[PDB]
Amino acid sequence: AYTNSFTRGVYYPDKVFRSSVLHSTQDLFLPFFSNVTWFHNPVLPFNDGVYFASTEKSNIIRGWIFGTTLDSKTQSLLIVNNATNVVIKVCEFQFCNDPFLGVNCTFEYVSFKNLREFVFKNIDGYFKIYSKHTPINLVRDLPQGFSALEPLVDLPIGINITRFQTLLAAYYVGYLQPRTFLLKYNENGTITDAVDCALDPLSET
Amino acid sequence: KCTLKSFTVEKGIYQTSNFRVQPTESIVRFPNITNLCPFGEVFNATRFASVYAWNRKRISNCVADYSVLYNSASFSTFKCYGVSPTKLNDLCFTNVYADSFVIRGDEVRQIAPGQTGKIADYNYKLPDDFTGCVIAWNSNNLDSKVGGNYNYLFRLFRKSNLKPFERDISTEIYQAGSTPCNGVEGFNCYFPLQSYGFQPTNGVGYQPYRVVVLSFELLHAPATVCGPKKSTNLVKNKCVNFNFNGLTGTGVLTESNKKFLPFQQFGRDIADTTDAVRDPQTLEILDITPCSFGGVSVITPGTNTSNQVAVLYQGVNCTEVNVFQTRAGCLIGAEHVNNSYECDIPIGAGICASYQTSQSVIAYTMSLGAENSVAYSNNSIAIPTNFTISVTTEILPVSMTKTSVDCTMYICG
Amino acid sequence: DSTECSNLLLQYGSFCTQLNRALTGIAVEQDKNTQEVFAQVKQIYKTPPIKDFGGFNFSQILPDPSKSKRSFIEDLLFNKVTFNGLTVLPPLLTDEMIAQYTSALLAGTITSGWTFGAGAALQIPFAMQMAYRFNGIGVTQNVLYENQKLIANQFNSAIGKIQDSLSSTASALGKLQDVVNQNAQALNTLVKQLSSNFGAISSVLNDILSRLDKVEAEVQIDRLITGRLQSLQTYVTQQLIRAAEIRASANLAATKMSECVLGQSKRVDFCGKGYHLMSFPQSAPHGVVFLHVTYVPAQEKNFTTAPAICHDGKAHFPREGVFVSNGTHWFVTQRNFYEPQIITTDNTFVSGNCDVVIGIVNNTVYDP
Amino acid sequence: IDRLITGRLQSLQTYVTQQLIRAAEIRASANLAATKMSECVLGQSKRVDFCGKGYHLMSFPQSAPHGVVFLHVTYVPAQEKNFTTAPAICHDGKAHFPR
Amino acid sequence: DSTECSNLLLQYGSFCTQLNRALTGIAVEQDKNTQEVFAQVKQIYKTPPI
Ligand SMILES: *[C@@H]1O[C@H](CO)[C@@H](O[C@@H]2O[C@H](CO)[C@@H](O)[C@H](O)[C@H]2NC(C)=O)[C@H](O)[C@H]1NC(C)=O
Ligand SMILES: *[C@@H]1O[C@H](CO)[C@@H](O)[C@H](O)[C@H]1NC(C)=O
Ligand SMILES: *[C@@H]1O[C@H](CO)[C@@H](O)[C@H](O)[C@H]1NC(C)=O
Ligand SMILES: *[C@@H]1O[C@H](CO)[C@@H](O)[C@H](O)[C@H]1NC(C)=O
Ligand SMILES: *[C@@H]1O[C@H](CO)[C@@H](O)[C@H](O)[C@H]1NC(C)=O
Ligand SMILES: *[C@@H]1O[C@H](CO)[C@@H](O)[C@H](O)[C@H]1NC(C)=O
Ligand SMILES: *[C@@H]1O[C@H](CO)[C@@H](O)[C@H](O)[C@H]1NC(C)=O
Ligand SMILES: *[C@@H]1O[C@H](CO)[C@@H](O)[C@H](O)[C@H]1NC(C)=O
Ligand SMILES: *[C@@H]1O[C@H](CO)[C@@H](O)[C@H](O)[C@H]1NC(C)=O
Ligand SMILES: *[C@@H]1O[C@H](CO)[C@@H](O)[C@H](O)[C@H]1NC(C)=O
Ligand SMILES: *[C@@H]1O[C@H](CO)[C@@H](O)[C@H](O)[C@H]1NC(C)=O
Ligand SMILES: *[C@@H]1O[C@H](CO)[C@@H](O)[C@H](O)[C@H]1NC(C)=O
Repeated sequence: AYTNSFTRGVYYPDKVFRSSVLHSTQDLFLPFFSNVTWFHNPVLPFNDGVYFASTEKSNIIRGWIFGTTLDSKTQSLLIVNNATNVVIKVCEFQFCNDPFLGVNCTFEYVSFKNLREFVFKNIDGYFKIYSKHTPINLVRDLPQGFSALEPLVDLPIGINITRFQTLLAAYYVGYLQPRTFLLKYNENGTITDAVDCALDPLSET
Repeated sequence: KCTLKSFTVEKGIYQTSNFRVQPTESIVRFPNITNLCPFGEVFNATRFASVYAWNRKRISNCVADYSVLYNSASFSTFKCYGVSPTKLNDLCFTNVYADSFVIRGDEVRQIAPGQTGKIADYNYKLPDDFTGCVIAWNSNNLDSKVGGNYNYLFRLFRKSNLKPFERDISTEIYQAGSTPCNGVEGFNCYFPLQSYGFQPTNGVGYQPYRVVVLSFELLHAPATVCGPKKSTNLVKNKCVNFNFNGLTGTGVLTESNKKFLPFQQFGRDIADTTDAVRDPQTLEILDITPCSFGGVSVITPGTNTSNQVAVLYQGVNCTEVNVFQTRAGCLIGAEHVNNSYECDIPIGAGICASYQTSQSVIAYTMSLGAENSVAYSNNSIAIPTNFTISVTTEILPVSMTKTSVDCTMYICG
Repeated sequence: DSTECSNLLLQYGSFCTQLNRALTGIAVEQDKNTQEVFAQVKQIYKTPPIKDFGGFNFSQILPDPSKSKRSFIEDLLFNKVTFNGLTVLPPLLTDEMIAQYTSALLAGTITSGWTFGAGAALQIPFAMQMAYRFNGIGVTQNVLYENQKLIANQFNSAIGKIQDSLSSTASALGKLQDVVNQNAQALNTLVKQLSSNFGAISSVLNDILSRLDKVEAEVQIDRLITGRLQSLQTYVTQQLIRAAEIRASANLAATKMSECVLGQSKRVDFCGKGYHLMSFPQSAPHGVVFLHVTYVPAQEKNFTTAPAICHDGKAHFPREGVFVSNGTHWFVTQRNFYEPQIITTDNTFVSGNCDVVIGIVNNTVYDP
Repeated sequence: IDRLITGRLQSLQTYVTQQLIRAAEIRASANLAATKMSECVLGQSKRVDFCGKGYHLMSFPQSAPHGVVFLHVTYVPAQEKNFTTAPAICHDGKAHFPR
Repeated sequence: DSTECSNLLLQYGSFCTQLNRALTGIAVEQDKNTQEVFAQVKQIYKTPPI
């Protein structure tokens, strides 16, 4: 199944305050009105980076795995919500080939009603995670609107990543691509709107 | 005179220089010094390794004061290779490997890049291009025991010499004879592991010494280990040279109303110039103002008439530099006058200056002309009863001097 | 303030001195441009305490002492138009001095006509000044004195529409706003060019010096020096070309000050469309606004006409005016306003006889 | 030598550019001086302040190095008296206006 | 149309935008210059048949 992404998947590109101003940036972004895969947990490509979101009232998603194999042969990233903490581990895990969660290593770290949104990207040896939470009033698609994702963590991991999988009532996957965006910063220095400059001739204008 | 390349100066206002306030001091700020590397075990542990079985810590995602390794008198020798011991606190690395063992005091000189000897051949080998440092100290107080501490051992022979960082703890029988040993002693077949038996009364070459070797690398994976960061006190309202988290600049720091979001660190202006910062320890937001600067202009009557001058510091507040503030800048050596005259030398923002009555440079608000109520009413007219023929002179430029340049003669010739 | 860069910049010699000499010549010219428009008045004329101007209502355009003492329309104009070693210098004349000049130009114009430009301001009643400005366009002055309340109401109503227009479009003030926008875009471009590499390792000058050995850093800095010096030469050349365009516009504004405000221009479409009566200056940010007052003819009728009339074999021509007929009777009118006069020997003059002229008509000429 | 060529060629391009911009300024002044020759030496201008202050009578050219000088002769009124005035006068119930 | 040269020309920043902006201002001025001269008439007047 597939759905339209609308104007979603924007994140703060840098840790800089700007206010009551428009700023133009090139980065990996989810293109506006792009086409995104919908699921009601297969291994998927990661490409340049992933936008991931779930529409929820029951907290069924519990983590992710990222790497090349996600299994024993070579190093990989495991991310799990342990309910008291987010936990991140970077290891050649002996963990399951068809994994589920319910009732050596080089790095480690410890921390429908809702749309929970995340961006994962891996550039110059750093792994970036961005996120947002919002209440929602729609089930059938990602709800039309705007909300910029703030950076959660920014990790010195250095690994080659090419594929990923979910650990776990429905979720969406979209792919980042190199794009130029024009971002609107309000007086509080929050991103409040954006233009995808490659979408259409008015957006180029 | 030196600006104009002349000994005679005509009446005017001349920009001769630029004024610029200098930074009063330098400031440096980084986050609270935290997350010490696990060396708190490495130099204090009760247990330690036999040299045939050397113990490695892997050091990552941390900082430490690497100067303590030679600033502290606790260590009997310190050595460094590729790196310099005084430089260590400025450096960063992807990993560091901290390799540790006990040896007798005569063996200590073998612990260097690419060496040969009973340790380097059979117990612990360093590569020829090693980058890092060695800590070594007498441990007769830690590793010796009455009747001998037999828990410490070395390998006396090996079938092949160790490769760099090879770690052979195996009970392999060494072969010197033409017959294979098959895992048991025999004709020139020897069990090669030997105990030191360290005693408190040993001579210094037979006393135990502890060693730690700190082995450095920077990879395709980013740095995770660094030396410590300094942090000065913070000074507001003075012009200073500054560094926040490696963002360098110079200017005046002032308290500000700007509410950055919790992840934001810097503020930027419309033209991408940094206009504010978060302090990395006490998380206030400071505005940055440029360190004060402007042109310097000398206001002079002609040197045919006086050698007195006034000086204008353009756009400068007189606090930063008779002395008189004008909206054009701080004006020095000119007398402020309450009269107004035609503009002689133009200063700016309605102010002019002249040389006048013991005579000095004066500065005044310019006069636009004499004030006049025209005697208007609905039935009054004025008519001229007489005239004057006037002859005005108008001068207009019409041509330049005609120039030619042979560009090949000018450039080359 | 990099000392390593400062020593390299000395190799280029006079370039940095002549950029400042060029921008200084541009800066001095902006004060001359302003002086030549507004400082055309010898004395600061002021308007009488009571406004007995024949029903013409100068109040939107004269100073308001409740406010800089700008007029009401000058306050609309000032509301509508809206550090890397770079500095902005104040003008010589303040916005309050520019408004004292437009106040004096306007007060002299209202109380004395054209006379304050040619000598001393000679007072004249405003309805008598307008009667002369009607004669200046070839309309007889009795046309003003017979229509004075209508003419004053049309003027007062037309000034009222200037408040409405200035409160409800940007399309006219776009000329002054574009001069503000071009100078702001030029300085933004000059500042953004500090972030460029020009093929150097970095755009940040301390980040070159702190990460390279002396001879290598020197080669990287010389690329920043070359590109930043070319970035200044491009800005200063573009400001020189733009200053020549502003000087042409300031010389035109100084000419409309003399010929439209201090005079009554006979030049077609120089002081607005229609036959020019007078105009008033108002100050604006970086500019001047002229309120050009013109007579426009408005309700024409067709008539039959003849070049001459034939009387006692004599051909008669009008001294001023044109012969016209309503179909049955012949009259002479002034040319720009229908006012038929009976044809007489003092409305007209003779030349030769009726056989010569193409299209002459037979008529009586009354001899008083 | 290529560093000298680069800098001397940029130095000479700067000179020619500023002489082109200065020649345009001198041409505007020569076009004005040619217009004052026609409208004030060959004529009598009715344009206010085009040829001196006061009402223009005539003007005379004198040559100067790289330029022209106009001696502009003007009538300036000098010694005014105040009078009462009226727009028109009655006579036989008709209004009269000054011709 | 070389991609290798284009990524070197990006290192010179605003120079190539302001050259195109200068020539576009000159181009729009030529149509203004033409309408200042010829468009001085409000209605397209015609001469009679005779
Ligand atoms: C042309 O104008 C004359 C103006 O004198 C008109 O003739 C007058 O008409 C009025 C009545 O409309 C009479 O009271 C006058 O006695 C007439 N004067 C004369 C001299 O006869 C004439 O009617 C107009 N013709 C047209 C076709 O409009
Ligand atoms: C989304 O992807 C599917 C892939 O089969 C395609 O059929 C569909 O047309 C796409 N929709 C849009 C809007 O591109
Ligand atoms: C800007 O920030 C202040 C302080 O948090 C807040 O009161 C205000 O409502 C914010 N304004 C907007 C437009 O978000
Ligand atoms: C750093 O230390 C000071 C003094 O102990 C403390 O006030 C401050 O809260 C610490 N920094 C942070 C980021 O909490
Ligand atoms: C700066 O100048 C203003 C007047 O322009 C003056 O009031 C102020 O006291 C000066 N600044 C300081 C720090 O004194
Ligand atoms: C000059 O003006 C100031 C402020 O109005 C006043 O205090 C001072 O007494 C005046 N001095 C003279 C000599 O007029
Ligand atoms: C009379 O004329 C003179 C000269 O123009 C003028 O100064 C004076 O003000 C006039 N008289 C009155 C009563 O205003
Ligand atoms: C007019 O002025 C001249 C001096 O310019 C004087 O000699 C002459 O007497 C004056 N005539 C009258 C009528 O005032
Ligand atoms: C002139 O116009 C103003 C409004 O512009 C009005 O208030 C005033 O009554 C009018 N008449 C006079 C004589 O001022
Ligand atoms: C009469 O005058 C009007 C107004 O100028 C004009 O439009 C009309 O063409 C004229 N009559 C004829 C028959 O042409
Ligand atoms: C005017 O034109 C008509 C034809 O339209 C002609 O008969 C007549 O002779 C002409 N008259 C003059 C004065 O040219
Ligand atoms: C005009 O009058 C003369 C003398 O009465 C006569 O000869 C001539 O034919 C007349 N012309 C016209 C056009 O009626």
